Amino acid sequence: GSVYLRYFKGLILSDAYAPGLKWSDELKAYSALAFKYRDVRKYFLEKEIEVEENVIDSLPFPLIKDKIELRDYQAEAVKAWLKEKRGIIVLPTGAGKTQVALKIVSIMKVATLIVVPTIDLITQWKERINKYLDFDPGIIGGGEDSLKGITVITYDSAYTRAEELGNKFPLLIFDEVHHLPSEGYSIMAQLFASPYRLGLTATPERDDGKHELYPILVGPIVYRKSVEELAGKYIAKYKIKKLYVSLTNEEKKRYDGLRKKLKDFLSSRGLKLQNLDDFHRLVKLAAKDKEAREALLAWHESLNIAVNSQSKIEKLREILQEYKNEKIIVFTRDTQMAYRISKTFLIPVVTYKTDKDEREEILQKFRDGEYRVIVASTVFDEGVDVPDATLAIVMGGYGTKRQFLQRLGRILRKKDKEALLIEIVTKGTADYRLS
Amino acid sequence: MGLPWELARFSIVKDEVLPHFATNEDLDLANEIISLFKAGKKLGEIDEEIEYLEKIYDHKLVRAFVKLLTRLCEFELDSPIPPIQIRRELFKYGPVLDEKEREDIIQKVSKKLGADIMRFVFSDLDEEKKIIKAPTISAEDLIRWYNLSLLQTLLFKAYKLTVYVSSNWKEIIRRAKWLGLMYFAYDKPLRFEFLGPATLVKLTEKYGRNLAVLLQFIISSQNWKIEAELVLGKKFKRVYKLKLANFKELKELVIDEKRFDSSVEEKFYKDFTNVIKGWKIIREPEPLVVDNRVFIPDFLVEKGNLKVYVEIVGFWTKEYIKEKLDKLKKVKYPILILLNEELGKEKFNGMNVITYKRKIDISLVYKWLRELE
DNA sequence: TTGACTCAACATCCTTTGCTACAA
DNA sequence: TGTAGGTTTCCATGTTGAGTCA
Ligand SMILES: [Cl-]
Ligand SMILES: [Cl-]
Ligand SMILES: [Cl-]
Ligand SMILES: [Cl-]
Ligand SMILES: [Cl-]
Ligand SMILES: [Cl-]
Ligand SMILES: [Cl-]
Ligand SMILES: [Cl-]
Ligand SMILES: [Cl-]
Ligand SMILES: [Mg+2]
Ligand SMILES: [Mg+2]
Ligand SMILES: [Mg+2]
Ligand SMILES: [Mg+2]
Ligand SMILES: [Mg+2]
Ligand SMILES: [Mg+2]
Ligand SMILES: [Mg+2]
Ligand SMILES: [Mg+2]
Ligand SMILES: [Mg+2]
Ligand SMILES: [Mg+2]
Ligand SMILES: [Mg+2]
Ligand SMILES: [Mg+2]
Ligand SMILES: [Mg+2]
Ligand SMILES: [Mg+2]
Ligand SMILES: [Mg+2]
Repeated sequence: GSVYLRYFKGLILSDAYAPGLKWSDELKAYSALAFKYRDVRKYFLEKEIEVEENVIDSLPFPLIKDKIELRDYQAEAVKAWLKEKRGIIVLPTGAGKTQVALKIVSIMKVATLIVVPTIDLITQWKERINKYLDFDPGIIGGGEDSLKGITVITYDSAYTRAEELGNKFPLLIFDEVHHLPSEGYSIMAQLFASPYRLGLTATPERDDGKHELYPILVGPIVYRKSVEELAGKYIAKYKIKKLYVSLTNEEKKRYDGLRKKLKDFLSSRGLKLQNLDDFHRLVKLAAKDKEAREALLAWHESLNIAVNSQSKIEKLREILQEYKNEKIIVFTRDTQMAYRISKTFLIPVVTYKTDKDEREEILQKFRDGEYRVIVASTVFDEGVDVPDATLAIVMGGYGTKRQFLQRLGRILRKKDKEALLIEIVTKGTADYRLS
Repeated sequence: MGLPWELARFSIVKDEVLPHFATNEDLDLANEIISLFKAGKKLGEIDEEIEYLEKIYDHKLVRAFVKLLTRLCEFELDSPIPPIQIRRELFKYGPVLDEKEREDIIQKVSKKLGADIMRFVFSDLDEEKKIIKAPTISAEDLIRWYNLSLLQTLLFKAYKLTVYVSSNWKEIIRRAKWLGLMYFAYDKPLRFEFLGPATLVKLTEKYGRNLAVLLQFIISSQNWKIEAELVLGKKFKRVYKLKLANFKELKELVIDEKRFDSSVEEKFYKDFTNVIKGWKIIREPEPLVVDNRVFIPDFLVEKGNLKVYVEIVGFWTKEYIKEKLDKLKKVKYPILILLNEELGKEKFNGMNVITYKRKIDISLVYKWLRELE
């Protein structure tokens, strides 16, 4: 009957046996991970056993002003989340997801930690809290380590400082929540005890397959606006179009001679990878065997020849002949083809290899209009708040992952223009385009 | 210094770690790895030319060699003086779509400042860095330093480093005292059990590096029996053992003569000695042994019939101080502890421990000595 | 406050186009 | 998929936050 709920460095502990716990002698009480509070409390409040909770240690929530003129689908998302205050909202990149999260925390009026992947999103969330909420949130992670009121943090800093901050912030926000079900970030989410949890994303579907853990970690998808469908009060009409390039007859010789090594290696030793999800058995053999890694790196170089083929450059020139008054962002698979394009067509590159100031400066001049055409190596998938364009070219498929198409083909957030996207692929090879 | 975890090459035999070092049969490889790095050569030419060796020899070892030797070289930015502004003034001329127009643009640029900027476009990045001088080094020193770095990478994941003494006793405990290390002195075989980096929440880097300094000191000795209890695993962590002794195949290079000169200890010494003459001080009293468990305080302070053993602490956790007080609860001396602000600040058992920030406040020490007059 | 440099975590890495057509 | 098994992932390349020195 009488039972006491307590917290300790990422764990919840009590006396009565609740579903999801386990006996522990070091703690002399039934212990489990903290994220079960929002459930186990509801298991005792329904059993009418008058349990006292001593886990919520929220810091004093400062009074905040609401200045968000939210739209209608945003209000529907707010309602669908407010039902049980535990879920995920799927809205394409640039649909005002940050404003939705801010309105929700404004209604909640309870202390909150917003966990974001990059320093760029830290700055964006800080500026939008200063604008739409008129408050300076605690900036932990990166330069500063300030922890006040409503706070924002990186996933990395939230994991390294997890038990230090688990008993705080009754509400959690996960912008781009598809980064949470990783190895360490899953542990990070499990150590926290926030009963109220909201995840934000544009593309929730992971080719990884670990995207099942959402209801365990933050809750189910409570409202997802149909992706790439509502185009009236969103970005213009999507106009995906593919271009198939005849691969070079000179390159084709080496390509076939290079995939023959892998084909004959897999046929001669069995262990067929055709329609085999486990590509890991072959690398486990590759770490110790010589020809295993030889044929595997040969396969990798053959795929490289396929995606970064020079014949595609010809059609690039063609497209740049056609479009001369639209903002063009050309994507590629690797730094190699990015810099090849930069040297051939005189276009600034943006990779991880380019420094921070140079990256931000090319972004500044791209917004200004001084640079019309830019080339980048997949680095602009994130929510960096990169200025949109109209024409968006893709030269590196980077696999059929939803991120490098949805989260990449969602950096076009303008209106009253054509705004088409082109996928330049060679027909000879993999061209494993998203389904 | 150590190497990255994806180059740590080791095996497990019945819950016992065995690091795969480099024998003499591999010197040949090492030779080429030094003969590939010529003066005025770029890193791209290097890695591209060693893809053939990775198909023949162990790729992890080849990466280790090239990584270390690049850590030793002296690099040049590039020969053109404007490494970045080239693209500043050159990309402003729109996307070029004809070869004649591109050559016109490159000639206009080669007129605007004057240079061979057709090859010097993208400098200031890894692959295009050149070599000013080839660093002088032999193959045997290289394999010795690889082996030492591999061992340090292994020990970087350890939970406790037990070191067995051979002849020298006081030298290594003084080193541990002025390296901030967390130690327990036991006398069943007369060993020191140092807490490993895995006992820190987020402080592990400085402590592991200082522990590595003490390690490279231990390697120059008569014998060095060490039994490091390691914690390995990226998904789940299992505990293993790593025994090693008398492995005289390591580097006898610079010892970093002055890493920590114990300014806090001498400051406390000259502060205690010249502020009151009622309490005594001892430089380093003989360690108090209690049931094979050795307690090594830093100073003894006795004024008649009241003797206290004061000990200053560097790196520290809550568990460490709790365990040290629990052990010293049977030392028959009031134990005084001086904590540095290097973890979550605590005040439990205030009658045994005091904290400071940069130096020791002799006023607090005297107030505490007057609390037990 | 910088700017180096690293380094751990996290990501992708997979089967082949052909007789039903729309353009959303 | 489950009435058994012992164990560090990691052939590549890409990104970035974090944390160390001088
Ligand atoms: Cl109103
Ligand atoms: Cl303000
Ligand atoms: Cl969806
Ligand atoms: Cl639907
Ligand atoms: Cl490994
Ligand atoms: Cl052995
Ligand atoms: Cl071997
Ligand atoms: Cl000419
Ligand atoms: Cl006196
Ligand atoms: Mg107004
Ligand atoms: Mg308006
Ligand atoms: Mg679509
Ligand atoms: Mg052709
Ligand atoms: Mg397979
Ligand atoms: Mg700057
Ligand atoms: Mg031998
Ligand atoms: Mg010889
Ligand atoms: Mg001419
Ligand atoms: Mg010799
Ligand atoms: Mg005591
Ligand atoms: Mg300090
Ligand atoms: Mg990290
Ligand atoms: Mg992985
Ligand atoms: Mg700091």
